[PDB]
Amino acid sequence: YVKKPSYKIVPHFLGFNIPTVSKWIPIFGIWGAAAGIGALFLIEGVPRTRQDILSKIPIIGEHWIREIPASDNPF
Amino acid sequence: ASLRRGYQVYKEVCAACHSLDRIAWRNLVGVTHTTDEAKAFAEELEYDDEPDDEG
Repeated sequence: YVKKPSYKIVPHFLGFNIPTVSKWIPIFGIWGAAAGIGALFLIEGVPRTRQDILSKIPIIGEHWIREIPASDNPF
Repeated sequence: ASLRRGYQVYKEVCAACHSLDRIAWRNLVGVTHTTDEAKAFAEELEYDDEPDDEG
């Protein structure tokens, strides 16, 4: 015979609890990647982005190593 | 190559009467001339400097 139902209250805040949030942790990850890729793509033209990030990527990085010949540069 | 030849016609014929005031020497560079050729054209001319120390 059962006298009482068996349960606990899980900690919660602003209507979030850890079981639920834990399911969304990976989604925040992917959105973070999406925002990272997007941001980097937006500033791909900035010379510092190329110098410090993009030209350092292996294989692919040579796409961003481009020199103007000294004969063709007024400045 | 036609642009470069056309500059030479400008310089030897038209420039006696006609100005080309919107064009700077740097504009020729990498279009018709190398940096060195264009610098040489510029360096042959005299331009007004800032006044000296006695003004």
